Amino acid sequence: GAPATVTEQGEDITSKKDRGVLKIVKRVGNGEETPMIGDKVYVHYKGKLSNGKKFDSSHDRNEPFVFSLGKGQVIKAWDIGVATMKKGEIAHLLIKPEYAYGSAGSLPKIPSNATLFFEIELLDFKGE
Ligand SMILES: COc1cc([C@@H](C(=O)N2CCCC[C@H]2C(=O)OCc2cnn(C)c2)C2CCCCC2)cc(OC)c1OC
Repeated sequence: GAPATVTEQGEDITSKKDRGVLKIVKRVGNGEETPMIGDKVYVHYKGKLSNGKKFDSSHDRNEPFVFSLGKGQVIKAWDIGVATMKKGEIAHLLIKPEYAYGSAGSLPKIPSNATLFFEIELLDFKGE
């Protein structure tokens, strides 16, 4: 399914080239502009453990998920990944534990050493 496709075909968008954050563009966005650190960003997303034991959606409250980019308000893989996206874009990310919740995890919700998968739609981004 979606996670395996990203494993075998996804682009490694880490600085370190450690395959910690892999990305496939599923729908192309508008213009050339991607968000800057500190930009207010607006998304819709679905996410899951790659196990599939826990699943999560902004769609399951009909209201976009909003955060300031590059401030570590979200896991590192999102600050990396959403920074590569254009307004209108839909992307898939597959994320190793080092760029998500690590060896500590986030119990009881996220186990130790969990791999995560997200589908993300970048709706909009606005300056600080
Ligand atoms: C551990 O707590 C939670 C985790 C999650 C889900 C998750 O991992 N994310 C949610 C969207 C942004 C990326 C990432 C994250 O940075 O989340 C921490 C967080 C949430 N709100 N803010 C501002 C930052 C998980 C959920 C299980 C399936 C895999 C993704 C969502 C949470 O609540 C909606 C959450 O509780 C706070």
